[PDB]
Amino acid sequence: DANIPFPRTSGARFCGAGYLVYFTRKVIIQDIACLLPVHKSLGELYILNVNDIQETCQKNAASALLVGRKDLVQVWSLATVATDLCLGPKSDPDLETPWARHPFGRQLLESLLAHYCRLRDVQTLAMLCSVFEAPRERERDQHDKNKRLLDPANTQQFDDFKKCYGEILYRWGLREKRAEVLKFVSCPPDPHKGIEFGVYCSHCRSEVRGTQCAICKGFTFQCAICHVAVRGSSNFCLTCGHGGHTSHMMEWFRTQEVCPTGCGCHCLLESTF
Amino acid sequence: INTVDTSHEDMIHDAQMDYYGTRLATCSSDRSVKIFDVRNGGQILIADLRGHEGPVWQVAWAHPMYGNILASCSYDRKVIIWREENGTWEKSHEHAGHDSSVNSVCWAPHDYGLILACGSSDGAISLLTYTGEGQWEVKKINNAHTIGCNAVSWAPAVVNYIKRFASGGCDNLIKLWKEEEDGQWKEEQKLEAHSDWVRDVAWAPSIGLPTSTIASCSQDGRVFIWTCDDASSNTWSPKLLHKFNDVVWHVSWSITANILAVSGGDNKVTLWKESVDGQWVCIS
Amino acid sequence: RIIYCSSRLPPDFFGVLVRDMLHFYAEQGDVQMAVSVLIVLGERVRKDIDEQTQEHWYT
Amino acid sequence: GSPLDVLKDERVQYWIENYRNLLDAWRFWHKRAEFDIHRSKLDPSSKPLAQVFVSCNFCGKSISYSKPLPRCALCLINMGTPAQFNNWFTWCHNCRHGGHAGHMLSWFRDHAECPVSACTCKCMQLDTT
Ligand SMILES: [Zn+2]
Ligand SMILES: [Zn+2]
Ligand SMILES: [Zn+2]
Ligand SMILES: [Zn+2]
Ligand SMILES: [Zn+2]
Ligand SMILES: [Zn+2]
Ligand SMILES: [Zn+2]
Ligand SMILES: [Zn+2]
Repeated sequence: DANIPFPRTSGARFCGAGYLVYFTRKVIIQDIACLLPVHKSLGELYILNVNDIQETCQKNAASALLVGRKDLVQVWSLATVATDLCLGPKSDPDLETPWARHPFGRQLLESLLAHYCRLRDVQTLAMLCSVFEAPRERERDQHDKNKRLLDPANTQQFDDFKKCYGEILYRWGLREKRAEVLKFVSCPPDPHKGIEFGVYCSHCRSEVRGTQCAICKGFTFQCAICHVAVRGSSNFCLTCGHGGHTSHMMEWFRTQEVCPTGCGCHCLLESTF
Repeated sequence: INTVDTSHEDMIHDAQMDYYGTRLATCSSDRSVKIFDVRNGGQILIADLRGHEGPVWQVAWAHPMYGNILASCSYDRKVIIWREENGTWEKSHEHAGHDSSVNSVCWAPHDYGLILACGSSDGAISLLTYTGEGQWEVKKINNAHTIGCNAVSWAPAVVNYIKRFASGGCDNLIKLWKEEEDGQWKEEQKLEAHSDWVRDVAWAPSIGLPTSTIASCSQDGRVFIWTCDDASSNTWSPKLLHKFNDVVWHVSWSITANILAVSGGDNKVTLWKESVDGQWVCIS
Repeated sequence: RIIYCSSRLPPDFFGVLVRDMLHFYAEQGDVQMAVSVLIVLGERVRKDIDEQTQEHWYT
Repeated sequence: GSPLDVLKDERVQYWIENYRNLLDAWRFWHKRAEFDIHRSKLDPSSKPLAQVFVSCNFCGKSISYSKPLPRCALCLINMGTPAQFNNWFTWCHNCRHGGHAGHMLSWFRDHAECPVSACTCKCMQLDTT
């Protein structure tokens, strides 16, 4: 038994997203989000909207002042000034210097990124990258690589920042923010592999993999409620195969509890495993 | 700050906690496990698993990527996986090959698949990469150490992939293991700086920065950080920490590799953080 | 105005950026901006550039 | 209580179909199904078709329910794990995507785009009911 390890009667390790646990000679859970360079409340209050980038900047500045950090207000103010839509590059060099080559554009962003990388937090890094994400052939290619405000050589690093803040966000439990943030990734998504669904044709009764039949040139799935063609979400019944447009069966199963198609097939407890 | 009711008749060994923060985990010397309700701060027992024939050490959980899975490893040589099915906790599938007492168990990043890793005193590196339809494709690497493996730690997913993990045993040595394109878990490097029996190894979670970090605690006092700043060089440059008065067995990282908390034989937990000058500084 | 007229950023954090702006604007032959910015900012930035370059700008 | 031969009358079927069309045009959504239910109860030729049939893509094996067919685009949990309607899984005719019914409902209430990654096809805001 000498070769065996020796008994351990203590321990203390990280868990969750802001807590610890120490089994040192019961166990105590103490919230320690005060020492992490990341703050959950900012994660709740933030907002990203590709429709209007300026609005996200001012609202984020307001939230930053609300949570009490006099650094993010400066950073977001510089951001909202920097991403003004009147500073857009032109697709011809021979007119004017791009804003990237200005010593207040790319270089300021690089300095701030280095500073927060030293601080070792992913929140502001991912947010800033998400916001800023927006012979003759050689000259055009070099100008194209030179217009943008984010260095093309660190796209993998920026994606890594984003997909790490995403795991943080999922850990916290506010996921819709994660689904918003994980769009700006330059990396294409992985597609799904396995089985897939097929809606038999409503006219020729053939299994067609799509919203439109390849033989009858019509709609293969018809709503079990409105009796029309559907293009949205289905969430149909797997036992009997009947289904419709999402609002319609949601309304049906609000109070009614039998298959509208008539096969009976009360799948409200069958499909829902 | 809330204190969970132990309700056990043995000394606990480790207390892991699920991904979202909902339920606590437990170990003891009576070969029993118990998962409680940390939600709202009211400790409610959800099970009292009559486990193996001997004391258990580690219960590290898995990602909900593949669902509610638990892991366990005991002095009575056995590896057991639990899943909370239909409102109850019950046995799901097991691993049998264990010549000696098992020392550690850790899970894998939620991009390699659903892979377990374990190490026993027999010195055999037996990954338990769970196959489909409930079976486990138990790969093995025997004679991984002169005396036996103690603990393993995996590496963050960095761009198939190039999987890795790190381990160290009672030979006062630390090893690292990569995979060939075919699937051979042979060797990548052999880092050795301590003379005492190294116990635990951990990888700092990768923010995106091209600098790794391996904080490991040996038997006597060796708490050397194992930074590997250069990707091509594959050279680890120690930066030793303070020397503990007693033996140190555990190590754990924060979620952004900022704070390091170590567990030692003095029944105390001290929280550390690297300073501006690169030195590691303790905290309150 | 944001940088000067302002859990805080370090004080002398933007000095290199301002100096590089002054050099960038002066280099391409536009001194109406470098001189004006120099005059307005005063001691906040004047103690960062050498005297010879300043005299060149002004003259 | 007509007999099978009587229920096979062309006039009867045409009249029933005309009534069905009229009942459809009246927008009485929850009532047309009632006539359908009575038709299926009284007669077993009025049974509805299977319609949706999940069999496509690559099939595959060693990984099956009873690789995978769903994935939760908004929780990345395989569908079928143990408000009952809120636990189902929706699919997109156009967006070629899907996810948890409650998760999709909440995200589409808040967000207004294909949560399917790097996608643009509105999986629900396409019929505009
Ligand atoms: Zn057709
Ligand atoms: Zn059904
Ligand atoms: Zn049906
Ligand atoms: Zn419909
Ligand atoms: Zn199959
Ligand atoms: Zn769609
Ligand atoms: Zn889902
Ligand atoms: Zn989509």
